[PDB]
Amino acid sequence: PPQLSFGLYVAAFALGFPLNVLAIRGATAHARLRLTPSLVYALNLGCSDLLLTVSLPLKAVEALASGAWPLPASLCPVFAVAHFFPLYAGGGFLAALSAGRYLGAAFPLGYQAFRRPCYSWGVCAAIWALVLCHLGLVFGLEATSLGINTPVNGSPCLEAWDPASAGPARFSLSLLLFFLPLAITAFCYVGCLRALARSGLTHRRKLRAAWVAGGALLTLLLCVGPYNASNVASFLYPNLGGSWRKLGLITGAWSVVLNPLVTGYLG
Amino acid sequence: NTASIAQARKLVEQLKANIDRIKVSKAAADLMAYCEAHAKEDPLLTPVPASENPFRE
Amino acid sequence: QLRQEAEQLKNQIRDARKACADATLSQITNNIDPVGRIQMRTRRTLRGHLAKIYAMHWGTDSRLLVSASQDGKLIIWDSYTTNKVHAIPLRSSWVMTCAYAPSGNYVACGGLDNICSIYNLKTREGNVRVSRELAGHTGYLSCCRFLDDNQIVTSSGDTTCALWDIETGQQTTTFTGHTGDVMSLSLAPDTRLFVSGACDASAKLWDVREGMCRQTFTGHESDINAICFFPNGNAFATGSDDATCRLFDLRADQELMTYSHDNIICGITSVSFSKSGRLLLAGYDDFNCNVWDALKADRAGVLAGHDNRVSCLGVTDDGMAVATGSWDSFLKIWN
Amino acid sequence: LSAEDKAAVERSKMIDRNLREDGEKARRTLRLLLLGADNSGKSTIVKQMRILHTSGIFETKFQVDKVNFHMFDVGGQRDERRKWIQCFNDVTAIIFVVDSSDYNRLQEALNDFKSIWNNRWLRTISVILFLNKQDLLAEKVLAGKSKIEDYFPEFARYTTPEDATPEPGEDPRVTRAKYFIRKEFVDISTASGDGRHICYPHFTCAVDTENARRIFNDCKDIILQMNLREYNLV
Amino acid sequence: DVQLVESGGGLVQPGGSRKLSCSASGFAFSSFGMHWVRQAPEKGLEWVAYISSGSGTIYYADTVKGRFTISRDDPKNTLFLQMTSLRSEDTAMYYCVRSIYYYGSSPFDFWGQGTTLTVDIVMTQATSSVPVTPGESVSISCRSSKSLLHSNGNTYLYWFLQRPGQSPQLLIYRMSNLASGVPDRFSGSGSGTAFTLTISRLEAEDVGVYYCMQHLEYPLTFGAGTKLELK
Ligand SMILES: Cc1cc(OCCCS(C)(=O)=O)cc(C)c1-c1cccc(COc2ccc3c(c2)OC[C@H]3CC(=O)O)c1
Repeated sequence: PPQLSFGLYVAAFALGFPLNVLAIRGATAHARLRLTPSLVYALNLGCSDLLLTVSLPLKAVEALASGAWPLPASLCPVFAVAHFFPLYAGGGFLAALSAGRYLGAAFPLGYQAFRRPCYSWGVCAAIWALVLCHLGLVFGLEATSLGINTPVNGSPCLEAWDPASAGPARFSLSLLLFFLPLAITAFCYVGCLRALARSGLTHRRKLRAAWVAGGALLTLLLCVGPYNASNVASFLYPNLGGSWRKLGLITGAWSVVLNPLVTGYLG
Repeated sequence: NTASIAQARKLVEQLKANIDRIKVSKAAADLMAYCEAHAKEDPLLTPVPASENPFRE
Repeated sequence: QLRQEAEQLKNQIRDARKACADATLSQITNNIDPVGRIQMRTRRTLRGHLAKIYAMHWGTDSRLLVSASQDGKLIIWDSYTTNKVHAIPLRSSWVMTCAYAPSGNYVACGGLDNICSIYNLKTREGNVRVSRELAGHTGYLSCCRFLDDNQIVTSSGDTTCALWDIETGQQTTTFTGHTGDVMSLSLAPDTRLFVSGACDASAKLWDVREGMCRQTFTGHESDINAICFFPNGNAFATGSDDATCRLFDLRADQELMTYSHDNIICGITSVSFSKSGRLLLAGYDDFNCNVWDALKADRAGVLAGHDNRVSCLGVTDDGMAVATGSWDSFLKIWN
Repeated sequence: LSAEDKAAVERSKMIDRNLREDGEKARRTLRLLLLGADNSGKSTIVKQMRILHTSGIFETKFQVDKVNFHMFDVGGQRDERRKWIQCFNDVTAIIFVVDSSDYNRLQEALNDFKSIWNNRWLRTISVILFLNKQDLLAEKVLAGKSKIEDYFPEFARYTTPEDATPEPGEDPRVTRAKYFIRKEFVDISTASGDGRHICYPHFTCAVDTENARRIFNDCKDIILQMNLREYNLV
Repeated sequence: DVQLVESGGGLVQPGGSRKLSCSASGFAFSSFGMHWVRQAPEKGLEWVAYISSGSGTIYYADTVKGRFTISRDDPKNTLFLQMTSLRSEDTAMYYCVRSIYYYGSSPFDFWGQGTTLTVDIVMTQATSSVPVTPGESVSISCRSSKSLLHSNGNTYLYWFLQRPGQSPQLLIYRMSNLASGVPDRFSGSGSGTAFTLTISRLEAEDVGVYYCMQHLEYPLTFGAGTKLELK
């Protein structure tokens, strides 16, 4: 129902917007000294989630319109990159963050000797470039005004894409941008658990560290995971209805309130 | 012990800076007179324009 | 009854000092208008040190600077352009002091090795080699100052100070009388007397010629970390770990002012005056330096921008800038 | 900028390059600090002793699994130590050595450990504790000439925890005394710190040669702790 | 201990090739910039090439640009000069010149013996030769097309004394001070483009040619030289 989607979108905005600003505030406060790579990733997660939060009002108005696109088409395309670019990139980001934890847990001396914030900035820019190219190129290679598909005798926004073209095109980016980072996140997480099991301060602190490190996996599986599962199911079984896919959008958009207080922890 | 004798002799000699003890008001007046006599020279009190500031950016 | 007459003499000291003073410097200087808020701007940030800094010293020409650090290097900076004139490796990486000769020819250093190393900057070979290695102290050196490019004054952790002759290399004079570790020096502008503070809340004024403690000042309650003469040479300021500075007059032989506030609780690591002596700059453990009015004892300014403990402070002879070095391996010049 | 200024800037750049090379080379190694008392056997913790940089302070170098170790000992100073100790505030760990054979000086060792643990500058520095002369303690407790309870009354009212760590199956009184001493030291250590720095107790003899391994493992654990706390995982 | 010995000179043919070697001992050669300086038999000194410290910046004179190569060898402390396509104007004596640059250095303190090889800013001396009487005070002067005073309060003028059959020394550098080992009777002064050097009381060892140098890397031109004859 449109009412349910509108209510959950407005709730997600009303919760994420205050959480993200405090997360950024704390991240900058801690980043005032020594520019820790963990803070480098934390700022990126905060910025990406904030861009999603400022994108939510447009999609909420769209859901209220129930498939229509009240916003002028000139701002339609910039809307997509304003809502889908950080949705996937954040999924990659955690992996890199998790990778760092692995390096800090299995190879302590080497990581301490070889740690430098500029390397984290470089890999952060690399993931930006990868996600931007891999989605922008497939935006224009397959997709009248660009980004708008109009049904016959119906009001006109990326949801009227034919399944034949949208199946492989969506699946290619869904597998590379989510499954590949997910594998790294899982492997680094199990390595981190093993390293903590080797030694730690106290059992309570071992459990606390395990739970804090588990935020990456919890976010990558609980919210973005269902959305990519719907994406791949659409490619595999195009006959499936769009209700599951659209509910995947809600599940993914819940990340802005899910991860900031779990993966961030600086709020 | 000789340490006590040396300490007592040191105190006796320190007493025999009693003549050097000037009135505290006079010392403070001299310090003031110096401060307002040399207050113009230093650049830390009065900021100096960058034309003759060696540390201009 | 030597002990009894010791406290008898210390008791009469109180009577003599009380009879010497009738009022305080605050009443005398109350008529002076306040200096006002002072905002000091950073001009240069001398970077290149890879370890925390303990000591620095300006040059007589007011342009060259020397800095020591745990990295094991003495670095000479051209403060105008933030260059690196010289980088001298050290035999021992533990150094707690450094000195620049008035002629700009020699540089002294020392630390947890009981040896004061003196390097000749200007050589025909074009490099810097160890001119001398003065040894004989039985504790860590805390400070060292060049007198006239041919004799040096040091203080060590064996509760004593010494005056060495560079050519002979032996202790020309030895100053003793301190109970705890001596941690500071200050040569008089005429280089005839010098004060030194120890880890007993006690400063001592010594004559360099006769080699005897002319005067003793007390009044703190913790270790003394810094000391500096007034520009005229008739007074000096002292910093200690009890979060307070104190101004002493040699002739008055008493406290003059106490610079302290409830906000500050941390110790004091360095103390310096201005060219005219109106401003007292003191480095603290609160990651920043404070600037007090000498004749008013109020916080006239705060120098912030260091992200670690401030360990060394120095005002140039011209008085046009003040350089601060902290444990973050960064020297900042302010004016 | 004239020609001479450009040449001076080039000289400064070369000096900077040499400085970075030296700094990374120094960052490669790992540093330590040795603390102890007289006749505590702190000079034989590592079976090989190096006279490198012979001065008022002893400096020793060793290596384990292709990582280096600098160990600094002080013997030329006076009784007071709180002044120069601020120099050793960035070391990886502090090796404390305690002679557990004798009982008169155990209280002095405990007081010294309490002073080091609660020092204002060594707040975040971990301590590796070595209990030297374990065989002498075993002989003393087996002979029974010197009663342990004469100095510590609480030893008599103390029971051994159900932890069968000693594989050789040594005499139960030996294990009780060892665990009592370790319990005292870890109670002094754990009373303050809130997890910023922790102690690693160990038992060593004058004949033991597996001391470098323990120091290496403890340093690895400490670096792991630093990395985990850096990522906000503690 | 400071010694610079040159080798590799002799008879060559036009269009040939030659190598000049400069061996330096007694000082830290790896921290000193080096210069190759030409002096025609009957004309005077002329700059040729400059190699920096650490083999960084390289500067060549306009006449020898594209033909002369200068290289450095720190492990064996040697300076190499490769010369190709020699001409009739390249016959002269070549000197190896030490140099060092920081805030208060003397960048022309030492000169090599040099070897004889046989096959901008104009800096004009006031005179070419003046007679002098021992015991009294003499003065020399020279001018430049452009004022040598810089924006940082430095004027880059250098004074060199060349006694016959002897490698020239450095007397006054930057007008700031007297080089080490120079008796405190020479005085330097002047401003803008015109500078003067005065000797208060000559002796028998002050006979020789006096050159004045401006310090700009590309021109690096000398002066004409006003020799003093004892009379
Ligand atoms: C490439 C481009 C060109 C462009 O030209 C401006 C108009 C010039 S004119 C009038 O002459 O035409 C403007 C923009 C904004 C872009 C752009 C830049 C970056 C990302 C994206 C979208 O990227 C997505 C968005 C959703 C999807 C994309 C790509 O593929 C999948 C699917 C949904 C899904 O994720 O499943 C457009």
